[PDB]
Amino acid sequence: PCSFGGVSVITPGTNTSNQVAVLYQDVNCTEVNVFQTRAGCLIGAEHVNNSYECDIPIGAGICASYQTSQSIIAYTMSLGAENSVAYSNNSIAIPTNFTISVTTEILPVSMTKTS
Amino acid sequence: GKIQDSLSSTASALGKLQDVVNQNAQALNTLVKQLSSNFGAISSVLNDILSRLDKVEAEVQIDRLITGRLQSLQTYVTQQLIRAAEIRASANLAATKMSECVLGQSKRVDFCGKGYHLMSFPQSAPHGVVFLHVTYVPAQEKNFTTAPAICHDGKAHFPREGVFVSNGTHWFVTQRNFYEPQIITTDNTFVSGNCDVVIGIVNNTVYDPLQPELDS
Amino acid sequence: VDCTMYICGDSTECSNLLLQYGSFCTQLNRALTGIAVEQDKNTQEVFAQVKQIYKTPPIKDFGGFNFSQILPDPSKPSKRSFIEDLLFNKVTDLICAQKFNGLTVLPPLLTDEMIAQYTSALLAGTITSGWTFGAGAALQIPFAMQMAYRFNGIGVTQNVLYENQKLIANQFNSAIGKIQDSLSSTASALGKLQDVVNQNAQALNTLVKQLSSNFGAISSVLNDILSRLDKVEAEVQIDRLITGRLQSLQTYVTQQLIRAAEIRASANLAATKMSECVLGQSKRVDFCGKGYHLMSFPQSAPHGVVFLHVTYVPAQEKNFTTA
Amino acid sequence: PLSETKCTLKSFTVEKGIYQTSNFRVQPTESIVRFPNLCPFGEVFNATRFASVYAWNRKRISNCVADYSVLYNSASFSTFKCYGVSPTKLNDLCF
Ligand SMILES: *[C@@H]1O[C@H](CO)[C@@H](O)[C@H](O)[C@H]1NC(C)=O
Ligand SMILES: *[C@@H]1O[C@H](CO)[C@@H](O)[C@H](O)[C@H]1NC(C)=O
Ligand SMILES: *[C@@H]1O[C@H](CO)[C@@H](O)[C@H](O)[C@H]1NC(C)=O
Ligand SMILES: *[C@@H]1O[C@H](CO)[C@@H](O)[C@H](O)[C@H]1NC(C)=O
Ligand SMILES: *[C@@H]1O[C@H](CO)[C@@H](O)[C@H](O)[C@H]1NC(C)=O
Ligand SMILES: *[C@@H]1O[C@H](CO)[C@@H](O)[C@H](O)[C@H]1NC(C)=O
Ligand SMILES: *[C@@H]1O[C@H](CO)[C@@H](O)[C@H](O)[C@H]1NC(C)=O
Ligand SMILES: *[C@@H]1O[C@H](CO)[C@@H](O)[C@H](O)[C@H]1NC(C)=O
Ligand SMILES: *[C@@H]1O[C@H](CO)[C@@H](O)[C@H](O)[C@H]1NC(C)=O
Repeated sequence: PCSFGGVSVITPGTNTSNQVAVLYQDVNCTEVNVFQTRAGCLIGAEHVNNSYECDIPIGAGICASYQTSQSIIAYTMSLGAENSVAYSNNSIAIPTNFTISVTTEILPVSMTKTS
Repeated sequence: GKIQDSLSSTASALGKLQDVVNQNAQALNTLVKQLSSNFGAISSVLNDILSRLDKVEAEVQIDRLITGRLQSLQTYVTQQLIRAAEIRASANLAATKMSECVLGQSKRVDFCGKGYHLMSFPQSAPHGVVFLHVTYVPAQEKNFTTAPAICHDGKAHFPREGVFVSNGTHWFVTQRNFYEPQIITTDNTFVSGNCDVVIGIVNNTVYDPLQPELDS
Repeated sequence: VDCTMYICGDSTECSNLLLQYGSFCTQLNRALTGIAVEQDKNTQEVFAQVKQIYKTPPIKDFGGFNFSQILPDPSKPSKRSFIEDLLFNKVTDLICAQKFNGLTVLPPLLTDEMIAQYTSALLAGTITSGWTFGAGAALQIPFAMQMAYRFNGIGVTQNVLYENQKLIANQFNSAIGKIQDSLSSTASALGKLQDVVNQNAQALNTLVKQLSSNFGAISSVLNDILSRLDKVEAEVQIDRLITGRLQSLQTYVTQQLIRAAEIRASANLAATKMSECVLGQSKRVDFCGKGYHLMSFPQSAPHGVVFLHVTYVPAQEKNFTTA
Repeated sequence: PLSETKCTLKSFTVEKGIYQTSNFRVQPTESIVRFPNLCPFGEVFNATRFASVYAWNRKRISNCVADYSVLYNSASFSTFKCYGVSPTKLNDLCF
């Protein structure tokens, strides 16, 4: 069979750039600046060791973002920022100050009725 | 005030709503375009098949129109049913939040959004609802030595509510979600067991409200 | 699924006919993508509710509560708690066969190793920071002083734990042990997951086998039919293939939509538990599982999640006249 | 491969995020026809004596090559039709 999967055009908004990085899904970078991924053959995005927040989800952890001149990059998504709680047998941390935050939450209720 | 700035420039936060309105008009569009498709018949105009041919042939063709269009409905319809239930579950969730969050105070965690929940203010939106969740988020923390228990005379003292803490010297019992130290007296602490069993009990002296009240 | 390539296998003759059904081919991709998108939204909602990745401290003193079972295994190349390996062995060619005809399996956005970092974080904060990490910045608290609260949650005064700690330690640990064999010695516990994976691979097999059906057409092979049957007449034949196959997709697609809508419901149930049960302490009776609930430990499993609910069940009764 | 995304999006402004546009399949460089006498059509079709239909003659034929050209070039034949497979195409697909 053919490589298939599908072509995928990774782009920052057309407003930002007209540059795109093409992802060939689930293929070998032969039959096509090239990089081989877990999700397939990616073209036109420079691999970046610096792991950042997942921005444009691609596959298998590969997440692309536009910033650095500039070029679309591809990098292993860092899940979260890292922390290690400083923990002891009697160590406790009790908040002395707080905030009151208003977080919008949005839900559908009904949809357009038709006949 | 931050909310109104967000909405002022945010098209995305309504993505949930904007998607629902889209997906309907989408399938509505596609439903319409299916009126222009041949479906194998010689044309997608109903009458133009007729006036071209003598009807005993049209009876055959109009099948491939009907068989096509009738299907395209059942596709669209079966979609709506599925999509309806998707809204249906969302509507049930809205009733649950409207009921519990707004009309109550939700002990459930992160059902009303991050932080401990105070109240919610619903706001209507086209084919939807928008809650403003007012939540209580702690902020500034201070590392503090703690103990699960305090010996006094060999009795053990445990806090009624909150925990024994200490900056480094004076043991204070305080409520948990806010730092409000108070000197430790019997009204703060109840007696149980004795000093052997607890793991982590310290020494200290639990002041007595009553003892001074006597002395005169 | 590739609608054009699936229905009409490398043949323009059939491919042109498909254009006369209009947007069926495209709206199927629009349908399946809607599924495929929210799948990585489900896994997103469930596992990552936590802002930061916490990690357990270097040295484990919890007051006797062994966690080496459930905590990430530092010696595995993919760090996954000892238990999670029991799971990934139970759950399980279809590797390229489907991928012949345009049936593709896209990689889940989050690799399993990432899922195991979340369920490490959620489990790292649960242990050290109590429940506060879901409400904001995590607050280190002595684990034994955590469990004093989670008893106050269920109405047992904390003086029970400070006195019974050693006992409660053993009951906990010995309870964790049997969770291994509960999984290790029986393969039906994971049926829920196993059923999901099967039904997916099921319909795919069915969807493939539909390629070999005549559907009233002289031959199931499209290339052979185009090569032998005369273009004038072969048109009508290929219809019965297309009409058959094109229908047979909508059957498969509709199944996936319906089936995903179930998972979509099950995902929220997890995300509800993950938020309320793991991150907080649940007051909802038998929502977290039978008994008064203390805490829950998430554990990843293939295309699923597994919670270890630590619950408080009373035992020995004493008849006593009351007033 | 970028302009196809605008057609799929149906918007001159393609907002951020990944879009599936099209699928690419490698073209076959060339064709392999790998077949492994003469068939007695001059002995069947120019035969001198056909039996009737109560005892019709049957001749199993294999291990030879088809002269399907002059079948169509004969053109002295009243009723000649092929069911399922078309006669002209059957020149090369074989049996
Ligand atoms: C592009 O986006 C920026 C914000 O990032 C906005 O200020 C600008 O007006 C946008 N331009 C267009 C062409 O919409
Ligand atoms: C194809 O992909 C595999 C795995 O990445 C790689 O080992 C191989 O060299 C690639 N090329 C061939 C020969 O298919
Ligand atoms: C980034 O990772 C690649 C992996 O092959 C390595 O070859 C390269 O040297 C690394 N670059 C830096 C600066 O870490
Ligand atoms: C914690 O336990 C260890 C080992 O018993 C001990 O050395 C350390 O001082 C203890 N820390 C506190 C503050 O309880
Ligand atoms: C907490 O921080 C805010 C910042 O404006 C300050 O106004 C407030 O006084 C602080 N807490 C207290 C109890 O003062
Ligand atoms: C407590 O001490 C640790 C030491 O690493 C530090 O990381 C943490 O931020 C401190 N927390 C507070 C509340 O000061
Ligand atoms: C506490 O006070 C007692 C005497 O009442 C003393 O024996 C003990 O060493 C002190 N420290 C501890 C660990 O309780
Ligand atoms: C937990 O159990 C494992 C079983 O091998 C043991 O090796 C480990 O020492 C135990 N840890 C504690 C703290 O009991
Ligand atoms: C209480 O008495 C009843 C009736 O004799 C008996 O069935 C039950 O087991 C007793 N329960 C206890 C706590 O002994």
